[PDB]
Amino acid sequence: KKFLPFQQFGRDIADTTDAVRDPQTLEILDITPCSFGGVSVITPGTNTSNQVAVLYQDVNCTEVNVFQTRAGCLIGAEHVNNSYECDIPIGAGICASYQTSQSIIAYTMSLGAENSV
Amino acid sequence: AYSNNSIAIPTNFTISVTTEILPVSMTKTSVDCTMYICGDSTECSNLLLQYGSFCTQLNRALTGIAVEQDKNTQEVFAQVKQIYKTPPIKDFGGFNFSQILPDPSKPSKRSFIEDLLFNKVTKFNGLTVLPPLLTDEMIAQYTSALLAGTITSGWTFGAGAALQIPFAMQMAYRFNGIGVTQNVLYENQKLIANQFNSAIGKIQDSLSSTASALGKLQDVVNQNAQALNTLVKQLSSNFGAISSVLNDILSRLDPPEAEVQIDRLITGRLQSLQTYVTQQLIRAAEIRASANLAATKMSECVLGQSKRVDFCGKGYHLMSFPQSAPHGVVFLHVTYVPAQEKNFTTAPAICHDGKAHFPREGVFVSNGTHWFVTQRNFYEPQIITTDNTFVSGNCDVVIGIVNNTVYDPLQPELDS
Amino acid sequence: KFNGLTVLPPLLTDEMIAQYTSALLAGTITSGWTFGAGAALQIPFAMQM
Amino acid sequence: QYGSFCTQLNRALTGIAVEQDKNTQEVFAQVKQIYKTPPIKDFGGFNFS
Amino acid sequence: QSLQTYVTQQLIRAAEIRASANLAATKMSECVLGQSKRVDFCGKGYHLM
Amino acid sequence: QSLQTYVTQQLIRAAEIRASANLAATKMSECVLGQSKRVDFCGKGYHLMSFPQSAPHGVVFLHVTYVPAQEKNFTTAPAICHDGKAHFPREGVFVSNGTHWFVTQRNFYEPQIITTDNTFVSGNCDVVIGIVNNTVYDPLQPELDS
Ligand SMILES: *[C@@H]1O[C@H](CO)[C@@H](O[C@@H]2O[C@H](CO)[C@@H](O)[C@H](O)[C@H]2NC(C)=O)[C@H](O)[C@H]1NC(C)=O
Ligand SMILES: *[C@@H]1O[C@H](CO)[C@@H](O[C@@H]2O[C@H](CO)[C@@H](O)[C@H](O)[C@H]2NC(C)=O)[C@H](O)[C@H]1NC(C)=O
Ligand SMILES: *[C@@H]1O[C@H](CO)[C@@H](O[C@@H]2O[C@H](CO)[C@@H](O)[C@H](O)[C@H]2NC(C)=O)[C@H](O)[C@H]1NC(C)=O
Ligand SMILES: *[C@@H]1O[C@H](CO)[C@@H](O[C@@H]2O[C@H](CO)[C@@H](O)[C@H](O)[C@H]2NC(C)=O)[C@H](O)[C@H]1NC(C)=O
Ligand SMILES: *[C@@H]1O[C@H](CO)[C@@H](O[C@@H]2O[C@H](CO)[C@@H](O)[C@H](O)[C@H]2NC(C)=O)[C@H](O)[C@H]1NC(C)=O
Ligand SMILES: *[C@@H]1O[C@H](CO)[C@@H](O)[C@H](O)[C@H]1NC(C)=O
Ligand SMILES: *[C@@H]1O[C@H](CO)[C@@H](O)[C@H](O)[C@H]1NC(C)=O
Ligand SMILES: *[C@@H]1O[C@H](CO)[C@@H](O)[C@H](O)[C@H]1NC(C)=O
Ligand SMILES: *[C@@H]1O[C@H](CO)[C@@H](O)[C@H](O)[C@H]1NC(C)=O
Ligand SMILES: *[C@@H]1O[C@H](CO)[C@@H](O)[C@H](O)[C@H]1NC(C)=O
Repeated sequence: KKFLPFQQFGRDIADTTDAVRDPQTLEILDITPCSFGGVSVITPGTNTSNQVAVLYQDVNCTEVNVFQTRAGCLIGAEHVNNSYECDIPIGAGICASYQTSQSIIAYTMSLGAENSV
Repeated sequence: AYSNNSIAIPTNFTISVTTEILPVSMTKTSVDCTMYICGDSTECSNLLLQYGSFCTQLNRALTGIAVEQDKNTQEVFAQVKQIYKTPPIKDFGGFNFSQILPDPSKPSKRSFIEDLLFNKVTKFNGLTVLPPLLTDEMIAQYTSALLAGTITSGWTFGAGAALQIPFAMQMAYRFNGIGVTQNVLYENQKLIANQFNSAIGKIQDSLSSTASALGKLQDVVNQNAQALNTLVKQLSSNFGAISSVLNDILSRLDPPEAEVQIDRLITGRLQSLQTYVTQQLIRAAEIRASANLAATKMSECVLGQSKRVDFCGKGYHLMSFPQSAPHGVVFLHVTYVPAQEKNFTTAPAICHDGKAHFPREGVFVSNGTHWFVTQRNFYEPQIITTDNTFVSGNCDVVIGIVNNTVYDPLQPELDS
Repeated sequence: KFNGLTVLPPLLTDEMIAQYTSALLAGTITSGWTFGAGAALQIPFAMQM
Repeated sequence: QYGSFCTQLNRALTGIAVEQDKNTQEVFAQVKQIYKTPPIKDFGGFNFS
Repeated sequence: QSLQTYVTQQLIRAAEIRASANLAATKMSECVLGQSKRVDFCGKGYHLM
Repeated sequence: QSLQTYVTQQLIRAAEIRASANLAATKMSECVLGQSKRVDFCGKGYHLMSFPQSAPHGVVFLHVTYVPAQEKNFTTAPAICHDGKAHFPREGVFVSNGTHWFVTQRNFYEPQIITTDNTFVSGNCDVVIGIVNNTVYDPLQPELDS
């Protein structure tokens, strides 16, 4: 960012300060707020397993068998190839299920068995 | 130009492609109530618990809207069990779907018209947008399957397993569905394809010219922005406290008076979230009621030929093609419109033997000198025969009957 | 009646509502369904029935 | 000191007040041309007067 | 709080009127501009017009 | 404030249930009391009939549908030539098993012989794309000559 020589702070459209000029070094730092989000718990029924996978919504996994996804950071579930139907929804095309020696898996879901007519 | 004996019949038609746009989901959202009201303050959280369940009663509600927006998008688009595909060959009788079928070269496989639609439509205070369960890539794969099923197999993929048909015969069943005889297509097939392909052209230029056409979709995005911008600006309001800034009440006063200055800010920021959640719950119901209509048009319009007047565009409905948009769907309804009418004299019935004759499928007309029977929605005059007419009664019982020769095709054939 | 309260008028006043119902009714009687689909096509009312 | 609530309440009631003219327009204005009946009421015996 | 009550009531009411104007616009499209094969939609009986 | 909240949640809920009771009334009027041509409105398939059953605070429709369940590939043509004039199927489509031509109803394979009673005519074969050549049997020809 290039502030004018007398501007000391920089503001987002929401009137929230998003940059500042270091008063001992006339150059501008971005402020990015400290990372937060929902902690979501993914489970098959307790009539099936007491395994849980945890999704930390909209974090890079750095701030927390660990997967970066467009929904957030998914932990305790293993990424896989085979595209299944959705079982538990997760976001951004990802779903999770409990599958075979059985663990929670995470995958981009299949829409349906393809058919050139 | 009404009279007791005049009818106008169309001598030509125009295949027209109309655009109809519906919103289908909101921006999903969860707000952490406690962080919105009392962000980075345990001293404020200690007071927020005096109000009990309101904090969760609001999170549950916003969860209800967010979980529903993926039901709305599933109901509209996931109306198919199989990802139907077209062949690499494009022998659709002359019908040029290239502008609405996928472009495989782009990293999301949307159509050309879907890129026009995506181009025309556009914080850390507990506020968090959640991604949709279906990415615009998977929404675009469902609309491609619905469209490749429609083109290769007519309505049949909605009823059961897809049963292929030639597209020039599918359009003959369509034409038959609007009460127009199958030969009106096969004799005009290269005209009807050029009318159709011209109409698909006009739609691109209409979409390219302005953003106002997607106004329904843009308004849904605009209202979620206005209600988040308003929810955020209400953090800065005093509500009758000495300040809005929570750390400044937690330093310019001691606890016994800070508790009342904070209850001012909690009572205002809680009235601010109860207002936002109420506005959103009503708004979300306005979009559920639109997603249920888009689902209904996708079933009755795309997956079939609707007979419901003006439900599937102006004119007699032939077929329609679903295209995605950000938070919405677009239907391209193809409709037959009767274009160029001529007046004829007409009569309800005719006399040939004192018994009265009536048209099986159509109406009696005369050019002035000769009487004919023609299909009701297109001028194509048959000479009047015992093959084209049925009988009842006698010529005294009907008001407005006229006399004319009926050809019996069996007479020459018996004499020969 | 003065505490900010106002009733804005409708955009279509009831004469203009009644011209549309006249047009819809006159179209229905003199041309069957054909005025809904395209340019209207006259038919004798007993043939429409 | 209550901030936006006033502006928001005026907007919400404006949003309703505009919508009442969308409703009336979409019900009645389903017709491009104002069709009219002839003076000769020969409707096959049906009396729409 | 007495305006946030009234505007909540009016937003909930206006969506119920919206839902009825959408029915009335659909009846005018399918029932008046056409003939409805949908049973009991356009009054009990076989619908003519 | 806890009542005005509950009563607001309830007024929005009752609007969500009113919108469903108006769908249930429509499904009962249109496809219990009738047969519905609307696609997927009353079950997947082509609609035959439905049977209303009650449930606590609701209704359950048992929609009975015709699902086409086996199929065969045929060759087909939009029309056929015979006397140079072009013949089209009255109800149905033309099909061939690979050696003979038939006319059959579109939604179920039951073939008929091609006849001047199962077809109608317009124009000539120079106007129509994809037309084929086959006999059309006129049931009058034997009935005159015998
Ligand atoms: C379908 O329409 C597209 C254009 O909308 C055709 O593709 C164009 O073909 C012309 C030659 O006629 C080329 O000059 C253009 O560069 C092509 N444009 C694009 C974007 O491909 C296509 O050939 C048409 N197909 C049929 C069967 O008519
Ligand atoms: C009304 O229709 C008849 C039948 O088409 C017209 O008479 C035919 O006219 C053509 C030329 O267009 C001649 O080749 C035929 O020999 C005529 N056939 C018969 C059986 O007369 C007639 O001219 C038309 N009348 C009007 C008022 O246009
Ligand atoms: C249609 O033509 C027939 C003739 O084929 C008319 O019948 C005649 O009517 C007159 C009285 O108007 C009698 O004098 C004749 O004896 C009748 N002849 C026959 C064969 O019936 C009939 O009236 C005409 N109808 C119309 C509506 O013009
Ligand atoms: C249509 O029917 C109405 C009756 O419902 C007719 O009105 C009557 O008209 C006669 C004269 O024709 C008067 O004697 C009566 O006093 C009228 N009654 C009423 C209630 O107005 C009307 O005139 C008929 N119109 C046509 C064109 O036949
Ligand atoms: C196509 O269908 C026709 C009619 O069913 C078949 O021809 C008949 O075959 C039987 C022997 O299996 C003969 O007895 C009949 O006389 C035939 N009828 C005619 C009109 O020729 C024909 O064999 C079928 N083709 C195939 C490829 O199975
Ligand atoms: C601020 O002080 C540093 C020394 O610590 C000096 O190098 C720098 O040039 C000074 N900047 C200004 C704007 O006076
Ligand atoms: C943050 O996320 C990006 C992917 O968008 C990734 O490249 C990067 O390595 C992540 N940061 C860390 C420190 O892991
Ligand atoms: C019908 O309209 C087309 C243009 O869409 C025109 O080329 C054609 O000549 C017209 N045909 C008749 C029979 O008027
Ligand atoms: C039809 O209208 C004309 C006047 O245009 C009239 O002379 C004739 O008697 C009427 N016929 C019938 C059966 O209504
Ligand atoms: C149908 O398409 C094929 C190409 O797959 C072509 O060879 C054939 O001549 C076409 N026939 C007609 C009637 O268009």
